[PDB]
Amino acid sequence: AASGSALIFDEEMSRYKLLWTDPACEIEVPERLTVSYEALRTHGLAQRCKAVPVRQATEQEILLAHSEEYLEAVKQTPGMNVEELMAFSKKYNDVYFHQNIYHCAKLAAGATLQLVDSVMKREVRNGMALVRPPGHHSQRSAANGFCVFNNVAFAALYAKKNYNLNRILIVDWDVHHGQGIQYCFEEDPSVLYFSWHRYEHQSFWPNLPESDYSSVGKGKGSGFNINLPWNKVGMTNSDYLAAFFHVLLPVAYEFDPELVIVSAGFDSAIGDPEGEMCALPEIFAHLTHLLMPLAAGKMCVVLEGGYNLTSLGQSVCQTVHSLLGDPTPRISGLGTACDSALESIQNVRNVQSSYWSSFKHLAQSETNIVWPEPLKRMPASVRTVVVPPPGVELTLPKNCQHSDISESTAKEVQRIRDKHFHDLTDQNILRSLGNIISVLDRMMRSDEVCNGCVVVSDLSVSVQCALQHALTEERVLVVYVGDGELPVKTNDGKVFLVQICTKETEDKCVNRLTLCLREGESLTAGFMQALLGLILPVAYEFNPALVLGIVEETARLMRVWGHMTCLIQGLARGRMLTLLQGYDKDLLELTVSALSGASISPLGPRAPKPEDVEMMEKQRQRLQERWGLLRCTVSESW
Ligand SMILES: CC(O)(O)CCCCCNCCCN
Ligand SMILES: [K+]
Ligand SMILES: [K+]
Ligand SMILES: [Zn+2]
Repeated sequence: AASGSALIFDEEMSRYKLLWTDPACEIEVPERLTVSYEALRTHGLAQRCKAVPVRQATEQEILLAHSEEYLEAVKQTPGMNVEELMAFSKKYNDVYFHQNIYHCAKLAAGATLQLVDSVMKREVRNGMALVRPPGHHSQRSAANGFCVFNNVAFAALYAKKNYNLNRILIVDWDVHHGQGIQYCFEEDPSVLYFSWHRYEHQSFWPNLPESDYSSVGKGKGSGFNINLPWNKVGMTNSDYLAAFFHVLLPVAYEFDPELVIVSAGFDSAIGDPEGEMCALPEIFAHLTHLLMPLAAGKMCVVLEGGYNLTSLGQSVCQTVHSLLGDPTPRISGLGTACDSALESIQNVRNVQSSYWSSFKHLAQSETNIVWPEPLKRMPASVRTVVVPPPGVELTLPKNCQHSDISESTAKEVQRIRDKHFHDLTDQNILRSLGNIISVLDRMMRSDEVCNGCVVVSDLSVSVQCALQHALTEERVLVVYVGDGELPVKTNDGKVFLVQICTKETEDKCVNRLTLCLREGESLTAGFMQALLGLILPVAYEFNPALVLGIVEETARLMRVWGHMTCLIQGLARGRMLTLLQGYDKDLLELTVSALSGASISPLGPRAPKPEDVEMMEKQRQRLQERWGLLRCTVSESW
């Protein structure tokens, strides 16, 4: 029932700055805040967000993650002159103090709590806070790396105390390691901390041995801290997506968090002087999108780093775009991760194998400066178009609408009939072909309609008209559940077929991925592992212009179809056409709700069957040489 996105911001947090020459801190400027908000204003995103006000974090809230001694010392900084502020700043590592920074730090902390309360009270579905100073380096008794108070650490502890949450996920995609968060939740299994960061074999700041992949936590919390070190610069979109598909997402979806907090540092984007990575700002549209199915969309994005003012503004807009549900931009040129990234991904999965089900099979040997401006992202006039069987009135959300075959469209169905289906005059089945062409014409030719769902009776004729009409326009991904062959040719390079069936069928084709999941209670955990580890990696590298989902009537499927429909909307700008054979009121309502951008119910509780993981890893061995994004280990060299 929650809707809308909160944008917490206040220009007061830009009224402190570095007052002496210091090459280590010159990049942390107030302009990072003003450029970010002005970019959101230019693209119309701020106007679409609920402007929740900023407040000061109280002393009792600061003491949640900081000591009385450190709070008392920072509290005296407003009364210090420039000379005394230099003496206080050199007691810490790479951080400056201003006479207004204590005031702003309480605002940056209070802003994060305002976002947490807005999300947990269902007043908004998600939100982002544009705060300054950052926080993820701050520790219990020390300022560190431009950070005074650990804003994200506050949010997790705040949501624990005031809402009795048992599982909170923190995703730190800033290019630096948020060691302040790791120290805070080292022994806490209730707060899962994931962080990738420029490491370069401990040669990069903050040069900490505990920033490596071997630090998995301590005590009752071991396995709930996940560090992914980047040992070379220049990491690309393929490296970031490999990290998500093969490390973060498989852990996050079986952890099943009740709230997702993001340490959103954009110094991991291209052009940044600190990160020196090569990921485009568009990648953050998908990093946000792939996490939104978690915790029923309850996602609190908190700003951290980001120092290229041009790259910062573009990356912020791509994040808020996805938070508002706007379509995701297509990502081209995706392939395998580099050797250094595959090594880091390899080592993390190995050390985490003793803690998570998705990596359990790895433990035993019997099992195993200038870049182009991003395109304009615009939400469709109506997002989803539904056509139920004739005479079936349904209650649709405000994002949806029924079909009204035009005269030009009706002439198209006639010439198609008088060529391939000469003997076919069963009225309703013929009229379903008119709806398919009507929806597809509205999806591809204009930004009026994004996706749609069509209920059909005869499959082979319906899927043939759908696919052949979309091809005669570039590339279609087909995800079909059910058995038997379909009128789909995968000989050229225009179609990729994902089939989930019950009877095992040898593929012998590189453009086909057949998943034979054995019927059982663990079918939910098996499908989720194949979705994150196989289906999504090939779909993102394939980069289709349209997704065609097909569900035969003789469809277990109910629990996972919503998650697939949401996640798969990261492909093809969200343009997905779903063909459901037969009428299932529950399946159609679940399909339309996910297509319309609504939040999906969590899966909650596990571990899949070893025969399924064995089948899935055989699929990866057969396809990873063509689709490199499937690789999660370093390739063997001749
Ligand atoms: C939030 C954040 O992770 O971006 C903070 C970055 C800390 C920078 C460390 N000092 C490097 C000196 C550069 N010459
Ligand atoms: K990080
Ligand atoms: K932890
Ligand atoms: Zn950073």
